[PDB]
Amino acid sequence: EKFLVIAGPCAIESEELLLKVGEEIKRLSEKFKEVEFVFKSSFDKANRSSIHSFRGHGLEYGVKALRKVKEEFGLKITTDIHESWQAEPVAEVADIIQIPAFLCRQTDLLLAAAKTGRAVNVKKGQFLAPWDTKNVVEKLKFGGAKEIYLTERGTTFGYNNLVVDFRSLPIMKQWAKVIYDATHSVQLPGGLGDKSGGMREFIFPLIRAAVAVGCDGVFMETHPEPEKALSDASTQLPLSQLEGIIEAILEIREVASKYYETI
Amino acid sequence: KFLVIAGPCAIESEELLLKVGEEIKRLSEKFKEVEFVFKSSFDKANRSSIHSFRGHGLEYGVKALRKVKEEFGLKITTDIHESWQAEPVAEVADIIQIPAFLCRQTDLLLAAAKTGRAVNVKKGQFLAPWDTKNVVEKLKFGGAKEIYLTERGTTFGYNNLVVDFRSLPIMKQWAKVIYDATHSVQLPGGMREFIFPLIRAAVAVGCDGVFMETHPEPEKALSDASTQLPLSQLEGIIEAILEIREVASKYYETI
Amino acid sequence: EKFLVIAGPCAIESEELLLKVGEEIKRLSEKFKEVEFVFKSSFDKANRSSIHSFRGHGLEYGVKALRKVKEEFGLKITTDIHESWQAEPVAEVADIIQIPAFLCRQTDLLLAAAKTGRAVNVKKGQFLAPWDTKNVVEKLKFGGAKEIYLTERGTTFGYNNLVVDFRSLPIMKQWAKVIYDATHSVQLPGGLGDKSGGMREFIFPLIRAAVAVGCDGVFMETHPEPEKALSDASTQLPLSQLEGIIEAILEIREVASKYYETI
Amino acid sequence: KFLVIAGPCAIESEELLLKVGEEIKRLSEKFKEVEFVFKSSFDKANRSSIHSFRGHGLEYGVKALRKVKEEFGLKITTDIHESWQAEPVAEVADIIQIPAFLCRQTDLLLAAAKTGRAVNVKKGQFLAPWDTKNVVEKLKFGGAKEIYLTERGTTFGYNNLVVDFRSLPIMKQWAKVIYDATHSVQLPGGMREFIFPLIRAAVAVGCDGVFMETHPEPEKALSDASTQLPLSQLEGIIEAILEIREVASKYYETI
Ligand SMILES: O=P(O)(O)OC[C@@H](O)[C@@H](O)[C@H](O)CO
Ligand SMILES: O=P(O)(O)OC[C@@H](O)[C@@H](O)[C@H](O)CO
Ligand SMILES: O=P(O)(O)OC[C@@H](O)[C@@H](O)[C@H](O)CO
Ligand SMILES: O=P(O)(O)OC[C@@H](O)[C@@H](O)[C@H](O)CO
Ligand SMILES: [Zn+2]
Ligand SMILES: [Zn+2]
Ligand SMILES: [Zn+2]
Ligand SMILES: [Zn+2]
Repeated sequence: EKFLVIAGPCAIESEELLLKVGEEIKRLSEKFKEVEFVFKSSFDKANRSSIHSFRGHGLEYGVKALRKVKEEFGLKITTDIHESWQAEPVAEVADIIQIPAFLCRQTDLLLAAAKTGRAVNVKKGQFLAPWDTKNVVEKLKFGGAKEIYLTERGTTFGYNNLVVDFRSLPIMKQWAKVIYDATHSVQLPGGLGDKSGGMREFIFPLIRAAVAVGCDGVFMETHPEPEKALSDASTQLPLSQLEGIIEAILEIREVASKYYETI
Repeated sequence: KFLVIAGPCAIESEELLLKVGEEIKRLSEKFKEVEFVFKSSFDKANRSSIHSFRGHGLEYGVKALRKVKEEFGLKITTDIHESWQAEPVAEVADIIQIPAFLCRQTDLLLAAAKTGRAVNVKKGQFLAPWDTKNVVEKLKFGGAKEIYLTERGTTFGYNNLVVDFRSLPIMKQWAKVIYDATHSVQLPGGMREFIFPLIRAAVAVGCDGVFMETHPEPEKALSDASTQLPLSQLEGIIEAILEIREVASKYYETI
Repeated sequence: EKFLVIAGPCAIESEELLLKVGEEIKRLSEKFKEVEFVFKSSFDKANRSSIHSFRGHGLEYGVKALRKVKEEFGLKITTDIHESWQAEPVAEVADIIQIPAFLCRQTDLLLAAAKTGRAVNVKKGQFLAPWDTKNVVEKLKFGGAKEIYLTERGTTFGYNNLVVDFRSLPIMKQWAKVIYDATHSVQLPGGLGDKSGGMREFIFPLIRAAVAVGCDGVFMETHPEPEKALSDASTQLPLSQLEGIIEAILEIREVASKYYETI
Repeated sequence: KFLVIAGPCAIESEELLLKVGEEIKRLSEKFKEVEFVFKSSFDKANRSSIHSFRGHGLEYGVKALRKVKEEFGLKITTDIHESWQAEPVAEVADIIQIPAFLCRQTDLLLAAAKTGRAVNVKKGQFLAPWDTKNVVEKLKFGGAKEIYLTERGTTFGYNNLVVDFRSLPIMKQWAKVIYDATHSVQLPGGMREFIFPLIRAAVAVGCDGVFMETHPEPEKALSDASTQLPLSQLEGIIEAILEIREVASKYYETI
């Protein structure tokens, strides 16, 4: 089956940043034809730790910026919603509607996404056990979703730290396609006080583990200059490193694939 | 004075709210040293199953809560799940409750602070005690004056919550602290036998109030059946925590 | 039933330190007659994180020093063993043989302690669930122990941190008398790298919680000048604060006692 | 070369050790790029129940292990539980294994280092990856030269272990790293279905070897029956990890 790579800047800092990343993602999609690329970027960071942190330029601007990316590069789009009313307008551009991790149990939000007819990708809550995603998928199916994804992004492990329990990949695979979030799984929740931390040195090895265990895709936040990002500056992957990372997981996926268990 | 938030988890019917409201009114008259607040949700917006009980809607709920405030003169509190609900709910709710999973949703916190009402934020199971400082700041920024942080357990492995009582003194640095005695022993996706023991610990450690879900027949509750405290046991537990508090308060640490 | 207070300096830095603490503990035992005091001190810290940390002056010296405390003040004694052969010599002075937390599953050590006829106190491993102490007690009973204690000293919670799950007190009470370790439950395992850390500001509130829930005793490491201790300098309680702490828990115990559940 | 430590959990009988030893010898001849090491415990000194199988003693055990080293010429490794056992065990063991619960017992580590043999320390379920630096230092202080750190999971709530693969690159800074594929999925006080998936992750991430308990009929094993890998599946898993390693090694990070 076609491997999915969801990537893009964490936040829509501007329509310019988007076109810049989109240009590179378009180039890679032409090279890695066995991969289905989906451009990602949040029109709003509605759950920052600090009131003083960057949130975004609003739904309107964001959707417009995303529509430009899709229009200019012919790339599929995904973005997250935070309240029910946003599902309708977002669905006009987003091929995949993403549900934030803290909101994976909010029934109305899930239902709002499902009735759009668009694919839905739920970030697994840091508080959720892998077997408890079965009910999340059931809610979506009840709401009309026909294409559902569950994203692994780490689990609460003591304070300000997340651990990735790779047993979750084969467990969740029982009810939906599984995506591994390579960048948020290494972030340190509220690590820097007013903001969260992260250890970029573990992004690559954990992503190798993910494809070796077996998943249907990977999620990676990338930025031309991470150190200047308005969000996830500690975890966003340098855009120049994207191609190499993708080639690597495709290679590991291929060699490991024959051993993937039948779920 | 010491705060006691109690009531049925979900508004199964105004009828149910009135029965519980009667007992809470009685206790209110018996324990003048305690500020009672009646609680009940008009919607369980985060049930694990799509087939579980959610409620009768915001209007029916706000109505029933009004019946309790009018008939018994008890303060009110209920939780909201999306920004638009803040204004209508503030009509009856003295304290607006923020669900644990939503403790980081900026607009919900702002929408709550804007109503002018008091705001009680349930500490997310994923949150560290010191990370609540930023939650308080959001509310202050939004105009909130009466701010509460409620301890309801922290994720400890899968389908389990542990109460790190170190959180009480830490959170007290920036807000009043409430201990949720019923949800802290729940097993995500609980054991009633631990409710009382842990509530005794909370007051021995030191908090500004306790939160307890109570139902005439928990066994029949349409929500949190395994954790709701039987109505008839409420009085005894309150008397117990007041006595322990009276003695322990002498040692509560400053700031 | 008579409440137990196990206290003393973490390590036997010298026979002088022992007599100094013993003197104060003796004074308190005369005041708090409803309390059974047991003087504690390790002849060896056999599990320090660093090879460069203080261990002790040997079994011989330690036993001799402890015997002096018992002889001079008429106080019961307790100390921990690390290998089976130590149970016999230690039992000649120790009224209670303590089993280190990391060794709570070592069958021969438990058996060695039990056959001495002395009481045995097992520190619950940071890796052990409360219901799993049932088998630890079974091993001791099998080995002949007639007086058994289980000590709560925290559970692994993420890295370098311990949390106290007070649900453990009533659970363990089903099979043995329960002791709450007020000082080790707040230590930060390997927190300072070469050594562990600790937050003394939480010692008192957590001990209040312990007696409110209900236990059969408390364990507290105390030192004349904690900042100079050769071990647990971050967690050892100043000797001058001991009396006040004890009075406080006795008061909270009394008022909470009528509500203690029948196990 | 890549290390593969395998064998039956407990020395149920020299007979059993010989059957497993035969298959491991065969694989040894088939995979010359791999250094095989035969493992088995002469005593399960930390069983949860007093009524569980421990073993036939140190002498019977050391004898059987000698039979394997002599009859098949395979290197040997077994674990010790008290200092006095180091010397006698070193007579046959090429690698002395330190139990996870005992990874902080200084005298056991020193007693092991003193034998001159290689030492493999199982990382305690209570230990952080960076805390193993001090463990290595103790061994070096004791004269140890060949030092291994084995990842076997970390306490994650009650009766559960999680493998934080970030530990591999961290521990590699000061020692060779081995991934324990069978105990990492055990449920303290496990699921065989996760053994292979996680072992694939270990090699994709990068380690110096893997540890696997194998038994002709795990179902009948007197120890770790729920986690021991069936002997017949060993070859396939080894071939699989060699292939994944071959491809992934290109990306293993330096130091
Ligand atoms: O830096 P802070 O403000 O904590 O924000 C968290 C972000 O990392 C964000 O992308 C997170 O994954 C959202 O919940
Ligand atoms: O998982 P279920 O049983 O739906 O539980 C819902 C409860 O956790 C809920 O009532 C609680 O008050 C909110 O999280
Ligand atoms: O300071 P380190 O060396 O880590 O030693 C740990 C001590 O706190 C010790 O008393 C511990 O409780 C023993 O295991
Ligand atoms: O709890 P039981 O079943 O005795 O388990 C023992 C195993 O954990 C043991 O063989 C393992 O290798 C050591 O800890
Ligand atoms: Zn992001
Ligand atoms: Zn409830
Ligand atoms: Zn100590
Ligand atoms: Zn084993």
